[PDB]
Amino acid sequence: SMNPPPPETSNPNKPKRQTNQLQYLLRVVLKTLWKHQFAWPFQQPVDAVKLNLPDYYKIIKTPMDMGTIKKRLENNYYWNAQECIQDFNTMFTNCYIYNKPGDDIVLMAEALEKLFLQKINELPTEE
Ligand SMILES: CCOc1cc(C(=O)N2CCC(N3CCN(C)CC3)CC2)ccc1Nc1ncc2c(n1)N(C1CCCC1)c1ccccc1C(=O)N2C
Ligand SMILES: CCOc1cc(C(=O)N2CCC(N3CCN(C)CC3)CC2)ccc1Nc1ncc2c(n1)N(C1CCCC1)c1ccccc1C(=O)N2C
Ligand SMILES: CCOc1cc(C(=O)N2CCC(N3CCN(C)CC3)CC2)ccc1Nc1ncc2c(n1)N(C1CCCC1)c1ccccc1C(=O)N2C
Repeated sequence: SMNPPPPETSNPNKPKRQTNQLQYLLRVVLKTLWKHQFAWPFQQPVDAVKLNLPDYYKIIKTPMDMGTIKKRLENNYYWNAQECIQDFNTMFTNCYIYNKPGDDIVLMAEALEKLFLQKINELPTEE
């Protein structure tokens, strides 16, 4: 049918702060996941029209992708790291909800999720 608009990435009304955990999410976590061999399906919103997936946004009501996460980090959209971590987790969960277990895209998401969790384990202390 029609794609929804992409998620909001800037909000001038939200308060802003720069923290070492948010800097780490952008400069280490997002950077490492972006370069992974399986990252390319997750680098932009699902274009359900072009990909012939008419029921995608009937099922997935909280879409998320790493292009949006990158922009949110750049625009200081997040006040804390947990908000950004939730967005990565939403991205993976959407893939698991929509696709059959064991599909190619699920294996790709599972590999990215494993790497993501390894990097979140090394999240620096707030300081
Ligand atoms: C920016 C580029 O975008 C994409 C491009 C191409 C592409 O090169 N061609 C080539 C082969 C084509 N033929 C048609 C006949 N056919 C039986 C075989 C394939 C299709 C179009 C494919 C998928 C893309 N983009 C995507 N974005 C999120 C997802 C996503 N694909 N996959 C795929 C990525 C690789 C494995 C699955 C999903 C596919 C279906 C449902 C959900 C999801 C999903 O969850 N995600 C996250
Ligand atoms: C947009 C759709 O995308 C793909 C679809 C399918 C597919 O049949 N499903 C998967 C989705 C299934 N749903 C899941 C949700 N549920 C509710 C309903 C059921 C239905 C059927 C397979 C591969 C895809 N996407 C792809 N994108 C680039 C590549 C690519 N496949 N191929 C294959 C395309 C055909 C030959 C090989 C590659 C495979 C391995 C390595 C590289 C490449 C490669 O080079 N390219 C360019
Ligand atoms: C070197 C092996 O290679 C692959 C193997 C297999 C595989 O299990 N077979 C196939 C061979 C079978 N023999 C052959 C004859 N013999 C006598 C008996 C056994 C056994 C079973 C699947 C995909 C492969 N190769 C791949 N190359 C890039 C990509 C890629 N798969 N994935 C998948 C890998 C895991 C996650 C998804 C992609 C899939 C769809 C779209 C894009 C991409 C993508 O982005 N990349 C980077």
